[PDB]
Amino acid sequence: TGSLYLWIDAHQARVLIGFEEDILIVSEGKMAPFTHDFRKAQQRMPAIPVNIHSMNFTWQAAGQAEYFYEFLSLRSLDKGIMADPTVNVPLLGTVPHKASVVQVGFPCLGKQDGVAAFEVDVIVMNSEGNTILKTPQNAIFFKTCQ
Amino acid sequence: TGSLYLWIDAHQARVLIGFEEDILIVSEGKMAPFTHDFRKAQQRMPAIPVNIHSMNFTWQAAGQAEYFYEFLSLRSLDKGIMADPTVNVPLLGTVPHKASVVQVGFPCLGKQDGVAAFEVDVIVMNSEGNTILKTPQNAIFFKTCQ
Ligand SMILES: CCCCCCCCCCCCCCCC(=O)OC[C@H](COP(=O)([O-])OCC[N+](C)(C)C)OC(=O)CCCCCCCCCCCCCCC
Ligand SMILES: CCCCCCCCCCCCCCCC(=O)OC[C@H](COP(=O)([O-])OCC[N+](C)(C)C)OC(=O)CCCCCCCCCCCCCCC
Ligand SMILES: *[C@@H]1O[C@H](CO)[C@@H](O)[C@H](O)[C@H]1NC(C)=O
Ligand SMILES: *[C@@H]1O[C@H](CO)[C@@H](O)[C@H](O)[C@H]1NC(C)=O
Repeated sequence: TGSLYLWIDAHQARVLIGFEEDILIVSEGKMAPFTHDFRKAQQRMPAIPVNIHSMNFTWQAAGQAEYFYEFLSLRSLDKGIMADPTVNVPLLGTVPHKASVVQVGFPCLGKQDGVAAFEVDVIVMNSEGNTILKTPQNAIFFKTCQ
Repeated sequence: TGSLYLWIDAHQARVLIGFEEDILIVSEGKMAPFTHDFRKAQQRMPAIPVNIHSMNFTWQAAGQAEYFYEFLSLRSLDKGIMADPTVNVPLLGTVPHKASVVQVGFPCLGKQDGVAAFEVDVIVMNSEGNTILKTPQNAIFFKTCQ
């Protein structure tokens, strides 16, 4: 079975949706069932509130197999409202064996007000160079800036 | 300055060309000057002899920076003479900090006789996901099979 995990820790989840419980995105190298019908899932995703400037994701490659991630696109679609989203990790790297936090930042410029559309396109490859996991095609996320 | 190195060790070089001296291919992340005019370099490259079944390449990422390699193509163009070239490393991985040997195998089938054309297309990427080194475009190598 797969060894990859991606989740939002209970504390971060509490700050985001009010419920203090881990939000599983990938478990044992498999996308969580709520993400399969992605367009339906995006409707239950509100625009990231003004109080949140960054979000903590936790990931791990829990076994002996090596996995490589790559951020293909970190792009704001409303550059006048928010600058490009950021990550505190190199764009290309290894998924760590020890569970580690990736901080995704949403840099509202303050020179305007509104909701900024943005992309976080990431892929995970195995040691054969095959893409085994990735941000659903054409996924768009939103950040409320004031 | 760069930290990547790729070379053919003096012992392997002796077996291949008769001269016992390291053959530098990449030094400090830069392609060796003999490879710049690649078509001229390929003329000084004879078809790998019948006595050699595999070749040892030595590589290292000598610094703190992480580098990722990927074998994009390991392909025989004469499948009736030689099967696809092989490597004893995963197709996608990290360039090791400790100098390590990659064994490239040339599996002559023995069901025929002649010279087999083949490709070894490899890329090296930095932590930003940019290709910084790669097999020269359209490079072709040859293996004498009997
Ligand atoms: C560090 C990478 C972050 C890569 C992704 C970075 C995207 C950055 C955008 C952040 C926006 C996320 C929050 C959206 C606003 C919000 O409040 O949404 C809550 C959501 C949906 O969760 P929910 O509303 O709870 O839905 C029900 C699921 N239950 C309840 C059953 C657990 O909570 C979420 O589930 C958020 C999901 C965001 C990710 C969707 C898919 C990404 C898949 C990438 C796969 C490749 C990587 C695999 C790695 C092993
Ligand atoms: C493990 C990867 C092997 C990746 C490449 C695998 C290719 C497999 C094909 C093997 C065929 C190589 C032998 C050809 C037959 C032969 O006898 O050639 C000798 C050659 C040329 O060397 P020379 O004849 O000595 O030329 C003069 C150079 N002086 C003398 C100044 C040092 O000796 C050679 O220099 C061989 C050069 C073969 C490689 C050419 C370019 C590859 C660049 C890849 C860059 C990306 C990777 C960077 C990594 C940090
Ligand atoms: C995000 O992680 C950082 C570093 O561990 C921590 O300082 C911060 O409190 C975390 N945020 C939330 C909302 O849990
Ligand atoms: C290639 O490397 C292997 C493993 O270290 C060794 O057994 C073999 O003798 C080497 N070949 C040459 C020609 O040096």
